[PDB]
This record gives sequence, C-alpha cells and structure tokens, in this order.
Amino acid sequence: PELAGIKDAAPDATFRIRGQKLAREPHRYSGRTAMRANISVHEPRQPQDIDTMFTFSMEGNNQPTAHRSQVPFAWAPGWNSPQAWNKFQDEVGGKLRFGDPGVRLFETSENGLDYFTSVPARFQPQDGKWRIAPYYHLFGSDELSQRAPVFQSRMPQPYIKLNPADAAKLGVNAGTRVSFSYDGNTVTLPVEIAEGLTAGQVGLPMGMSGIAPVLAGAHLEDLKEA
Amino acid sequence: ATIHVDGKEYEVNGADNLLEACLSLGLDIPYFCWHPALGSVGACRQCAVKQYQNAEDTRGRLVMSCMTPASDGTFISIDDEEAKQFRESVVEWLMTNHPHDCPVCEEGGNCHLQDMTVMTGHSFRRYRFTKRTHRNQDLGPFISHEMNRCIACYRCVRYYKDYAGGTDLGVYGAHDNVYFGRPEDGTLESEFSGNLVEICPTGVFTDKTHSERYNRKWDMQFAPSIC
Amino acid sequence: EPAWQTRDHLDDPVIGELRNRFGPDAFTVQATRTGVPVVWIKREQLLEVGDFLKKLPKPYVMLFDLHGMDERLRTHREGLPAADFSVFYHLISIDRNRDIMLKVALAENDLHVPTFTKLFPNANWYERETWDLFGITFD
Amino acid sequence: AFELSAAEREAIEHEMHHYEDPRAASIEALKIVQKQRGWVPDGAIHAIADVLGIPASDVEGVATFYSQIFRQPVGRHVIRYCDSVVCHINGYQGIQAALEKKLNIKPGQTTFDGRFTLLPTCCLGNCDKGPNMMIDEDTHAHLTPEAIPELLERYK
Amino acid sequence: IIRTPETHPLTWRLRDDKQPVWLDEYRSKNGYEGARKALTGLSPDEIVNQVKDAGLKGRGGAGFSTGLKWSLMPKDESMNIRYLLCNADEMEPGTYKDRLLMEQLPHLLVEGMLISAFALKAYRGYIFLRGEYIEAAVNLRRAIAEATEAGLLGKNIMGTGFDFELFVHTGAGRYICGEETALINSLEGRRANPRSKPPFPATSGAWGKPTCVNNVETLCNVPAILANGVEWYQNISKSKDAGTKLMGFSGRVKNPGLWELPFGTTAREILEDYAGGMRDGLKFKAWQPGGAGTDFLTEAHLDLPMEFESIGKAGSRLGTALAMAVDHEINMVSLVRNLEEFFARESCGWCTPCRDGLPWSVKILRALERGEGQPGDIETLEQLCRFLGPGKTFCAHAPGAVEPLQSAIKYFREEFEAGIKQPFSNTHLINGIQPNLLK
Amino acid sequence: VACNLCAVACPVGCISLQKAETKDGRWYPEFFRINFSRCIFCGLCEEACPTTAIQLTPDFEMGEYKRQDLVYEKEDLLISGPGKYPEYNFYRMAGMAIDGKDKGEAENEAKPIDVKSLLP
Ligand SMILES: NC(=O)C1=CN([C@@H]2O[C@H](COP(=O)(O)OP(=O)(O)OC[C@H]3O[C@@H](n4cnc5c(N)ncnc54)[C@H](O)[C@@H]3O)[C@@H](O)[C@H]2O)C=CC1
Ligand SMILES: Cc1cc2nc3c(=O)[nH]c(=O)nc-3n(C[C@H](O)[C@H](O)[C@H](O)COP(=O)(O)O)c2cc1C
Ligand code: SF4
Ligand code: SF4
Ligand code: SF4
Ligand code: SF4
Ligand code: SF4
Ligand code: FES
Ligand code: FES
Repeated sequence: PELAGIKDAAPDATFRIRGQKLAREPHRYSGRTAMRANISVHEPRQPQDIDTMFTFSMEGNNQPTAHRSQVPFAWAPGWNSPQAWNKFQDEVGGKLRFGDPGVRLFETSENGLDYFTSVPARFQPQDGKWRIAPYYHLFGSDELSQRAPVFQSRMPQPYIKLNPADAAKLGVNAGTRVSFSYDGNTVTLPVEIAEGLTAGQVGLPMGMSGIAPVLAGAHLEDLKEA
Repeated sequence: ATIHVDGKEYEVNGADNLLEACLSLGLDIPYFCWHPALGSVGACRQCAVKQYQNAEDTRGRLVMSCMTPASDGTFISIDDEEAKQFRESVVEWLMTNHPHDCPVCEEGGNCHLQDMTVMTGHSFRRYRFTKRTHRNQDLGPFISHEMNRCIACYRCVRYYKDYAGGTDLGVYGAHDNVYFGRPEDGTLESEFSGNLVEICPTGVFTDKTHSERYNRKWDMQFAPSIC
Repeated sequence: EPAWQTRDHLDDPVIGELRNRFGPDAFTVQATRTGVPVVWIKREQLLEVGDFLKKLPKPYVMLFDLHGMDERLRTHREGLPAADFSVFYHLISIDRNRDIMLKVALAENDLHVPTFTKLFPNANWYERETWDLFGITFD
Repeated sequence: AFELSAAEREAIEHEMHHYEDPRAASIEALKIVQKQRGWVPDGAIHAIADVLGIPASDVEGVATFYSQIFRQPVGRHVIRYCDSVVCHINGYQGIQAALEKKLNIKPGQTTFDGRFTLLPTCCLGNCDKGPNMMIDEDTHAHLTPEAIPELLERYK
Repeated sequence: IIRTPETHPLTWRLRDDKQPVWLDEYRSKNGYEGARKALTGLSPDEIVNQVKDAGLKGRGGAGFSTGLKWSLMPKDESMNIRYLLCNADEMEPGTYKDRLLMEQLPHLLVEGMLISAFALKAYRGYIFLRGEYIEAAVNLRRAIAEATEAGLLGKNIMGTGFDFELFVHTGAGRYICGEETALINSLEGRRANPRSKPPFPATSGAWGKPTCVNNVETLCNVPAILANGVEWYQNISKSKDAGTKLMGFSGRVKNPGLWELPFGTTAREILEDYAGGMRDGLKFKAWQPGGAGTDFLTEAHLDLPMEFESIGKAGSRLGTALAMAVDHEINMVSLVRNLEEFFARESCGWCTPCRDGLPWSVKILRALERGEGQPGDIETLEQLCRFLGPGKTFCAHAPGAVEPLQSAIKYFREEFEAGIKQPFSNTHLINGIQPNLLK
Repeated sequence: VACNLCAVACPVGCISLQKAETKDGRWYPEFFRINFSRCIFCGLCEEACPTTAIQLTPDFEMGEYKRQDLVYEKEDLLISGPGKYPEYNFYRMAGMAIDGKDKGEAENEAKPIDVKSLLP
C-alpha cells in the first residue's frame, strides 16, 4: 500500500487520444520498406505494444494539444528544434499543458520526528588505520555509465588522495604508487596530494573499477608505498 | 493584463514580456537570443513587432517583443508589413555568412535557425560576397564544435556562465569576428555542458556521441523515459 | 485581391435567399479558400435547405459531392460549430454557374443524418461510401 | 611557461586597489603586461586571471575585444597610422603607400628583423593637424610621404 | 582675437605657447572659486537646480539636459555609494576638442568633476580617457596630484567633510567605449557591450550603484556656471541652447582648428571668418556638422545656426559641433566607404543589424569604388538605412553609421549610380540543371 | 554525404542508409540500400538530393527472378563517374573541412581571421 501511488504515474495501456494511441516516431519516419530489407525483402510485422499506450509506429498521436502528460518528443509544424516544447506547454517555460507526469508517493507528514540525540564524537586519526573519504565522480561512480565507451576518455585515471602531512609521514610524493589491502586484497594506486583532506584520512574514488561504493566510511590497513 | 495582437484581444500575465506572452498564446514570433530559462537580452533583433501607442494609431514603432513588457492595454502587430520585412531582413543578415552545411550538419532537421529562416519566408539570396569562416576547437569527447554556423545569439555564454556557473566558455573578439568557445583547446569542465547542444540554435555545439552513429530527428523512435 | 484569398462569399445571392427563407440564425457562413460559399446547416433543417435550393429560380440541380470528415483531431476550428464529425454536400447550379457547400455537424454518439436520396439519387452511393469509411448512418 | 614579475604583480594589485571590484583592473593588468613585454602572451591570460580572481575566459574576451591589447607578437616599434575620414580627406593613402614601400610589408604584418609593426588605427583625435600617425608613444602630425623615410630612422 | 572671461568661459585662460596651466596659474586666473562657492555656500540640490535652470545641455552630442540627468538620481539615503564618470574617450572621427581641453586646462576638468561630484553626492569619480591621449593623461594625473596636495581632493575638502577621490582610467582602443553604458561595462573590466535602457545609469550604473556619465566639455562648462551665476550663463547667447560651445572646421581648409563660439553661430562664419574658407583651387562640396556619425549637408545648409534644433530640422545632427569639410576632389563613394569601414570594424558585435549589415554595406561600397557595382546595390544600401535606424539596433552606433551613407545617397546619388556597371549575378551555371529564368 | 534527404523524401520509404565519417571528416554512406521491388521510380529522391549523388538513369531492364535480389546495396548502385551532372561537387560549397579543403577554401569563403589578430 505504500507504493499505491505508482498506479497514477501514467495511464494504463487502454488510454487513447480520441481513440488512437500515442506515436513513438515522427510522421516523416523513413525507410520502412528498406530498413530490414537486407535480412528479408518481406516487411516484418509491426511490433505490438500490449504493455503501454504507445505504439511502435507513427500511427498515433503526438499533438501538442492532446490531453496527455507523457510526451515522447516535441515536434510542431514549423518548429522542428527543441523550441517545440513551447507549443507543448501551457505557458512558455512553465509546466506541460495538461500537467507534468509523475506523482508524489507521500505527502508531508502532520507531525515530525524527535531530535536525534546520538551526537558522534570528533574524528580521531588512529595509527595504522586510514578512514576512507569518498570522492565521487560524475563520470565513473554510477555503475552502468562506466560501461559506456565514451566515458573512459572522460573518466579520470584513479588515484588515491592523501594529506600533505600523511604523505610526508609515509615518505610518498605526488604520483608514486602505494599499495593497500582491503578485505585481504592488495591493490595499488598512484597518489595525489589533497590539501583540503583532513589528516588520518585517505581519499578513494567511489564506484570505480575495484573500488566499491560500500568502502565509504570504512578503514584501511597497511597502506604503504609499493 | 490585456493585449491586442493584430486586432484580437488576449489576456496575458503582466509580468511576462511580449514574446513569451505571444508564444504562450500560440502566436509565432521568430526569435533567437531569448530563452525561457535565461531571460531576455535583446541581441539577435529577430523578435520585432510593431507596437502602437493607442487603438487609433497607424504609424506605430518597431520594438523587441522579448524586451517589451506585456502590460495591460497593449497594442501590437506581428503580421505588420514593416515588422515582417525587418524580421526577414534579420534572417537575411544571419544568412550572409552562414556556411552551405545543412546536408553535413548534425543540426539539420532539428535546427532552430532553419525553422526561423523558413518561418520568415526568406529563400532568395542576393548577397554575392565572401562569407567569414572560423577554425574549430576540440571541446572534449562530448561536444563537437563548428563555429562557422554561429549566428552570435550569445545563448551559449549566457547559459554556461550565468546559468550553469561554468568558467571555461566565453565570447572573444569583436565586430563580426565574435568567437564562442574556450580560450584554448580542451574538455569543457562543466557538468552541464551537454545542454549546449539544445541551447545553441545552430549546429555549433553538437552531440559528438550521437554524431558517431548519426541519424536525423525524423528517423528516430522516441519514448518518454526516466534517466 | 488574388484568386486564392480567403472569402466568406456573403455577397452571393444564395446567402441572402437562405437568410430570407430560414432566418439569420439558421446557419453559419464559413470563410474558406474553396471559392464557394460554405454554409453550416443544422441537421434537422438539411432536407428543407436542400429542397429550397432545388426550387430556386435558377436552381441547384446537381449534387456534385457528398462525403464526411472526422473533425476530432482538427485543432484549428475557429469560426466553426462544435463537431466530432461532419458531412458536406457540394451542390452545383449550372444556370447560375455557382456552387454551394452545405455542412452538417455531428456529435460522436449521434452519428446519423437524414438521407439525401429523395432529392438527389447519386446520394445513394455517396452515402454508402460515407457510411463505409466514416460510420455515419443515413436514415 | 609564463611567470608574472614582482613589479607586474605589485602594479596589478595597486590597480585592484582603485576599484570596488578586482575585475575592473583587467584592462590595466593586460596593459601592464603589454608594456612590460610588448604584447600579452598565452600564459599571461591565466596569470592575470589567477591574480584577479576571474575566469581566464573573461580575461581572454577582454584581451581580444580591445584592439590596443596585442595577443600576437609584434615588433619592437608599432606604427599606428590613422585611416579615418578626416585623414582620408588629408590623404593618409600616400603615407600608407610610403610606409608599405619603405618597410616592404602589409598592414597587420611585421618586418623581417622585427623592428616595425605596421597597423591602421582609428581616429587619433588630431584631425585638424592631419594626417596623423602614432609610433610607440609619440604622435606625429602634418605627415608627408617625403618625411616618412626620415621619420622612420629615428626609431632604431 | 581677445578672449575675455565674460564671453569665453572655457578658453580664455589658455596660453599662447600651448603650454598646460598648472594649479598656481589656474588659481591666479580665478581658479576653484566656483568650487569654493558650491562646496561652502550651496546645498547639492541647490547646485543641481542651478545647473538645471542654467540650461546646460550635454556636450557629448545628444544635447540632453545636465540638470535633468542629475535630478534623476535616487533620493534614498541608503544609496550612499555613487559614481561620477567623465567621458574623455572622444573616439569619434573629426572630434579633437577634449584633447585641447585636457592637455592644457586639466584643472578646469578637475574643478568641474569636484563640483559635479559634490552636487550628485558622488563618493568616487573616474575619468575614462582614451589610451592615445598620453600627454593628456600625464597632465590630468599631475593636476590630480596637485589638487590632492593642496587639499582640493581627497578627505575633508576645504573643511566641508565631503570626501571625493578622482582616478584616471586609460582605455585600450575601442570606439564603442564612448557609449555611456558600454563605458560603464569597460570601466568594470568587461567587454564594452552597451546596456539596454531602462534602467538608466542614474538608477543603476557602475557596479549597480547610481552613476552619472558626463562629457569633458559639460564638466568644463559647470565651474563657470557655479562661479559667475545662472543669469550670466543664460545671457551668453540669445538662443534656445545656452552657453558657449567648442566649434571648428577641419579638412582642407585654410585654418583647420578649434574655437569657442556662442550657440546660434552660423556654419558659414566658422568656415570663412574663422577657418578661412577652403584652400586654393578647391571648392566646397559637402560638410558634416558633428563628426563621423552625422548626416552630410550641402552648401545650401551652410547658412544655418549651429544649434541642436536647427541642424535637427535640416536632416542632420549638431553632434560635437566640430564640422568637417569635403571638397570637390574627394569622391563621395570612397569617403562613405572609409566611414562605413570604420563603423563596421568598430561594431561591438552584440546585435545583428550592425554586426552583419554594416559589412554588407562595406562590401557594396567597395564594389562601387572599383566599378563592380550591380543592380540592387543602392536599393540594398537604402534598405540598410531603413532597417539600421533607431530602435532597430541595440544601441545608437548603427544609426550614426547609416546617417552619412543615407545623406550621401540623398545628395550625391549620381556618384553611387556611376559605380553600377556589371549585371547582377549571384549564381554560376550548373551543368545539367536548367535555371529558373526569373523575368 | 549520407544526409538522408532522399530517404525521407521517398513516399514509399524504400531507401535506407547510415551516415559514416572518414578520418578527414567527410560524410559518406556506410551502407545504402534501395528496395527496387517497392520503388515507383518517381524521381523524388533525385529531386531531394542536395549533392546530385542519387540519380535516375535511362535504364529500364531490371527484371529479376527472386524478389530478394531486387534489394540493391551500395555495391550495386555506386558507379564510376558523375552521371547526368558532370561537374557539381557539394564539398566545394560546404563550410565543413575535409581532406584537401581547409576552412576558407570553399566557394565564396574568406580565410578565417583569428581573434588574436592585430588588425582592428
Ligand atoms: N565623440 C562623441 O562625443 C560622440 C558623440 N555621439 C553622440 O551620442 C549620441 C547618442 O548618445 P546615447 O547615450 O547613445 O543616447 P541618448 O541621446 O538617448 O542619451 C544621451 C544622454 O541622455 C541621457 N538620457 C536620455 N534620456 C534619458 C532618460 N529618460 N533618463 C535618464 N537619462 C536619459 C543618457 O543618460 C545620456 O547621458 C548621438 O546622438 C551622438 O550625437 C556619438 C558618437 C561619438
Ligand atoms: C557609439 C557612441 C559613441 C559615443 N562616444 C562618445 C565619446 O567618445 N565621448 C562622449 O563624451 N560621448 C560619447 N557618446 C555619447 C554618450 O553616450 C553620452 O551621451 C555622453 O558620454 C555623456 O552625455 P552628455 O553629453 O550629457 O555629457 C557616444 C555615444 C555613442 C552611441
Ligand atoms: S546550423 Fe542549421 S542552418 Fe546552419 S548548416 Fe546546420 S542545419 Fe543548416
Ligand atoms: S555558438 Fe550557438 S548559442 Fe553560442 S552565440 Fe553562436 S549560435 Fe548562439
Ligand atoms: S549597434 Fe549593436 S552591434 Fe553595433 S555597436 Fe551598438 S549594440 Fe554593438
Ligand atoms: S524514385 Fe524510387 S527510391 Fe526514389 S523517391 Fe521515388 S519511390 Fe523512392
Ligand atoms: S543520395 Fe543525396 S539525398 Fe540521399 S543521403 Fe546521399 S547526399 Fe543525401
Ligand atoms: S529574441 Fe528578442 S532580440 Fe533576440
Ligand atoms: S581622422 Fe585622423 S586623427 Fe582624426
């Protein structure tokens, strides 16, 4: 029952605009008798969509005045660019004409919570243990986006962040390779000197190859120059 | 507020300018430099309408609809002959230096400049002189750069600097040698640099990842989805 | 004025004759580029209007066309009656060298029109095609 | 590799003392670097941006906007001849032809030895004594094509 | 020609050897008496009202009233920070008056800036000066240092408690910087793009603060008003425009120079009685009254008083009132080509009609110069004149660009029609495609 | 140049192609197939072509035994010469830089002026 709002996130598969479905592709969609002609000259059956109100064809509705909230793409006659979204809005720069899609699952509660009494103690750098400070990257921390080949040229090379005091204590410079063991597995990374990172912490790029996001807030042992 | 466009009365928001008020009413005014999220600057001079002082007025005055408030009791004309001639002239001035690039341009069929050139009714070229050209920059793996197609509408710099808070994009140079890009070759550092491919009304900033396996907008199968 | 200009054709004598016979509020004149007067008639007055056009001094003697239109997706219907469907009747007077297009508006649930076959016999096949392709019943 | 000198940095900071916004000293900072080094090299843009606390794109836009800030290497002496309307009536074309004959270059180009850089310029505000030219800091009026070769040798 | 202080308030204390007048000689010749009177015995609103009813108009070239511009400052006491700017740019071709006014009389400008800053309650003042006026910059900085040493500038000026700091900001060579909003943008260290008005700089100018921009000659007219009175300034000339004005003829005349004349002086006396007429063997063809951005006028308009309203009704503008004479030897097409080349290369690039239409006119005039003109070129120039007028571009640079072109087309159309020789051709033949032969 | 104008202008939809790009930057069709069993020989694709690449030629003898063999790939379409338009070249008009033709080298083009140039 807590997920009961997902019924109204979009209308069901029987929803129509004056009897017709919602088109997935523009009216001037081309190559319909040739896009699959090398596999067979016989045109295949148009893919049926029993799940949703959209159709896998142009035989549908994408009018800007159509009473719906799910707009697959914005096109209007004379407006082929993204400026056709002006035609799809009630006022330009406002909302969609018949409401924005999506429904909030919960409202604001009538009463609040109590104050959280458990105030933590201050961070104390213990010898031989390195607190893992999470460093997130827009290109590299999300799991599936790493798999995108265009992100590898944009993803930074993975280093480890060190305080100048901790790096001087360990005798390591910027760029040298240090090896650390987490869960009994030694891995090696180069070093950058992070001035803003507090001493007793080591900075790790979350979500990269070999570094799980679960490592945030964990501790490190035997981190030393390889 | 109450406005009268071409003899038709409309009720609009008085806090809006005339361009967004008329676009919200379904009227078609060509525009380049205005964006709903960026505000009005009055650069491209494309959104000209003829404003009259009162209902019994024949002369009028050409004004920028994006810079003119949609106050109560306004009188304007979009389809006035002089206003149409000026909008066509602005499109013609933008076309003097524009490259012959639409077949090999990723913005083709999705281009705001194409749509406004067609909308003003400008299809005859009388300019016979040379067109200015520009070298391109390497902007990283995501954005492809082609400064020949620029119409100097300043939307990229306004979005990237004022809206997105980026620092490595700017406008350089002078009179008709205005260059929009980075001070040197390199990757655009903003996390929201990809919106330039929709902010730019021409094919200057394009999706390089799409440009690898390119197809036109009419050939796409679209669906509404969540990132 | 060019030949393609949008005209209401209110200067046509047939508009004045229809106004004198049925009243100013009995029909709506639509401005088009068809070159003919387009007159929206109520469904219950269609046979009377057809008979009146048939008995004019220079009468409309030929039913040139009869078909339907699905108006449900039509966005620009300014100056038009409310209609989910419509049926149009193109009638030609050869003695006047003129023609008129009558139009009947139909709701989606009430898709029935009186038949025109008692006035013009070619309305048989025209109404059969309108029923076939649009689902409009002709009583 | 570019490095601002101590005198350059002190002059730039003293210029930022004159305004309520440090961005307002960008033109004077570029002019200070140009005065010290003849022109503004590529690393000077980033150095001035780092000193002023503004993006380097803003400094580059300012430097490429103003014609008297040189973003390309120039000669040891810059001739700037007026090509505006009053000096056109007074005949700057003979002066320009004499300069192109003596220096054997075109406007916008520099000499082979790097001695002179020839440039057209806007009106110098000396139209009643035209034609006028501006070598590095000195303005010369009442120019004649015969006096140009004599005038050029006093700038070694 | 004797120059009494009664009728030549600006140029009477000039020296015959063209040497600058420093603080001792300036104060000897009735220096800072108007500043003393304004800063001791007059309220700032009283000084603003005195300037308003004295009829002092803007000497930049627009003729806007100085007191009216001063009165539009906000009355809020929370807006303490205020800026006064002196437009010493003077980048218009044919204009050389501020160079003379600041190279030899810098203390007059300093006194006028002091009086105007006290009247406007301007806490800071800047002199936006072009970078080519090196000697003027040296003289202005020396005069500022001398006035600060004597206590006329800085903190507690002459016991009043008013604090005023005056700086000199040297430009970097751009013509559009003379426009007041573009001047404000350039002062802030930005690219000199102009701004849309409203809001005007009096409400939110430099760094968002109330700012007043005035020409050198307006601020040099201020101390004479504050020292000799409003009724003296109103009685200098019996015309609508009050006070004197720096006028002068330049370009192939006998005496190309600059003089100070009352408003309402006809243009024939400036050309003949002062500049000595044309040179030997050259006859008069045309003249521009107020610099490069004004309409050309013929010899029939030479019998017209140099007022804003008189030249405005003649189809031109008074401008800076520094007229330029064009003789019969100068080709009008080449002259207009030079003017439009200057105007096109000094565009700031913000708005489409100037940025993309001035180069089109430049290329058309280049073709007309070489005899490569084609039919429709003059029609294109006239269309550019119509569509680059006021209200169509973002600022007033492009209307001033198209004023001389349209005036020369109006008065000398036979010279422009002589350049059209070739038939109009925009396309080449493509083999295999028959062209659409439009008739 | 694989601009896809012929494919969309085809009323039968019997043209399918994909854009590819060489290292110099010129656009070309990676594949180009025409379903001649569907084609009505209306000439709308040749009319729509902005480079005069696709052309309808005086050849009617196109009979076939199997319908699959009426799908003509790019190896069956690309001929050795210019066809009916012997001299037109789109890449001498386009502003895009390709091999042997840099910026400013197309028709009615000026050489690019750097913003760092000393000229006002
Ligand atoms: N070397 C020079 O001095 C040059 C002078 N000019 C002159 O500049 C003129 C154009 O000047 P602009 O400032 O562009 O235009 P403008 O004529 O609108 O403004 C001139 C002055 O009037 C003031 N002003 C006008 N209306 C106002 C209002 N409602 N509220 C507050 N202040 C107001 C402005 O603040 C400004 O100081 C041209 O007509 C030309 O004569 C042009 C080029 C060079
Ligand atoms: C393109 C352009 C250039 C201008 N250049 C100057 C200039 O160089 N010096 C100047 O005093 N005014 C110049 N002005 C006029 C100013 O906008 C403004 O009127 C002046 O600086 C102060 O006005 P004032 O005459 O009332 O003192 C220019 C205006 C325009 C449109
Ligand atoms: S930006 Fe638009 S008009 Fe320019 S070449 Fe590309 S598609 Fe054509
Ligand atoms: S690059 Fe695009 S967004 Fe930027 S000014 Fe040019 S046309 Fe406008
Ligand atoms: S007219 Fe337009 S482009 Fe030209 S200087 Fe003014 S704002 Fe800049
Ligand atoms: S000729 Fe054939 S391939 Fe070309 S548009 Fe017509 S049907 Fe399509
Ligand atoms: S054949 Fe012509 S129209 Fe078709 S994709 Fe190639 S260049 Fe474009
Ligand atoms: S949209 Fe109004 S001037 Fe650009
Ligand atoms: S025109 Fe040359 S100095 Fe003014």
